[PDB]
Amino acid sequence: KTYTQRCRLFVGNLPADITEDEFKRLFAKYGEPGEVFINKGKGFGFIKLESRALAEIAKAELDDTPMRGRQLRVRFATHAAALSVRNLSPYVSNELLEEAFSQFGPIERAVVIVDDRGRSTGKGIVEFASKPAARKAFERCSEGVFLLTTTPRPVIVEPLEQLDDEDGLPEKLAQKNPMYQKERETPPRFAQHGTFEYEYSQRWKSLDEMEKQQREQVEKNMKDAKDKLESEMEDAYHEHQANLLRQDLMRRQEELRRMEELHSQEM
Amino acid sequence: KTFTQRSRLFVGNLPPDITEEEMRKLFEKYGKAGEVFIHKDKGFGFIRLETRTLAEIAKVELDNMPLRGKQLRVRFACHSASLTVRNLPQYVSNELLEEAFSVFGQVERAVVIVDDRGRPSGKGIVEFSGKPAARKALDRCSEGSFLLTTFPRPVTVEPMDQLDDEEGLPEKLVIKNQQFHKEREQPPRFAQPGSFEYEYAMRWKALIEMEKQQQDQVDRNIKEAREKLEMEMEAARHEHQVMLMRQDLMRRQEELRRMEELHNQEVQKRKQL
Repeated sequence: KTYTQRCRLFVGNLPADITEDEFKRLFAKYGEPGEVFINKGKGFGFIKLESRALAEIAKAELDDTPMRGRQLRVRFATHAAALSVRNLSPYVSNELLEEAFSQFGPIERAVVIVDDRGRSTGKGIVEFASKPAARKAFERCSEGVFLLTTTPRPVIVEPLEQLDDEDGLPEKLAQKNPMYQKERETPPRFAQHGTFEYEYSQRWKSLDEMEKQQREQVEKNMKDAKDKLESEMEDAYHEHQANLLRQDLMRRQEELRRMEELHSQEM
Repeated sequence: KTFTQRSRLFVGNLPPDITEEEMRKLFEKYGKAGEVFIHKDKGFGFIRLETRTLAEIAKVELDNMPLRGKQLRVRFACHSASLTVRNLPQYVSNELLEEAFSVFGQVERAVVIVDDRGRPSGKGIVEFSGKPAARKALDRCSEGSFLLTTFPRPVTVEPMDQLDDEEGLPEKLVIKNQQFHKEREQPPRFAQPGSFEYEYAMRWKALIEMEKQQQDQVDRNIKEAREKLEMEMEAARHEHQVMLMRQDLMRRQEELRRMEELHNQEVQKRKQL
């Protein structure tokens, strides 16, 4: 498609005395500019492009470029219409997530998170086109029950969290804190055998080892629970079928008894 | 910076007649090239580009077009020397990581993960340049206790789990075996209440809520222990100060007594003779 949310661009360090025409002139090289929202008070603006390739050439070309004494800052805006889905079966795919959640709105991207080898992590992420559609999907899968595969594995839906990766924590905002400087006075080190920081770091390491042990214990317990629940597919299936048959048979038996006694009275 | 691991590219589906000079001319539009590693028979190799911008542009503009009847597969290659750092102090910075972990080697990029609002997540992403340096940093921070500031909190270092969210799952790589058909008999849909699917999905969702409760309980236990240690800070510090001073005083008192007795016996043996 074209003009997707993922094609939004966050432009920073914009001079206050700028115009929309110059804004579109800057990005006139990559094609017809799309959405343009400019806030002159804060000196930031948004623009949406045609596709991911042109968006990336723009980010990688106009970044760190001087503009009337101000360095051009182009970053990515947070995708608001995000929704984390998980417990996915190992045979799900991008198009399945697209179609299944298309019923609750338009889908711009729904990628199944995979590890380095490409195997499914069992989770996924969906990026809706519009925020209220994502809210409706989250609700309908929260109270409602959504399945994706023959094996009844419901998909638990929770909102996604945004975490910056290509940008760390700026040093200037860290230095805004008065005590960061006095903390940094001691350089990073290994501690020294016998000093107070060494023994106390040993205590921290013991705590962290205990936490790792607890997390491993939980994950092993859970894997056990998943395996046990999977092993009981056909037992539960047959039990349900037999119970339905028994209930229908009991109803028919009651009907037989009632009709037969009525006919006996008539006779 | 320039010529980093972020500029390394994985080019696949190369023709069997591939040569170093031909690919070098292929990337001539993209400046200089780094290490030219090529496997002739398996049809892929490792290349290095000039900069990250150049790497992105070349990767995007060099994949999906055919070459001698073979569409290029130029995707992003995984980082072979990454490292994740946990439990970072409340006052940290990415340049703090660039300077602290520079001891174990050159840091191409280190990032303290920041959420939307600006608060630190408490984790980090560290990418050195080479595998042996990454291994030595990992095991040194494992056996050692690499502080970062005055607050005596070490940082646990673990290998980063590189999760890929670009390709996801195209249908072609999926096995499409009998299980696939067994798992595609019925399309995605809800569960009608009071049926087998709905009840069994309730079993699953109860299990998942148990997952949530257990993880939250572990989180709460760790947070309470952390608060307890934060309070025990000052008591431990003062106790260690007093213990060090007492031991030093004992040592120096012993030294004084030993020197005095040495001089005493020396003067006695001198005056006797």
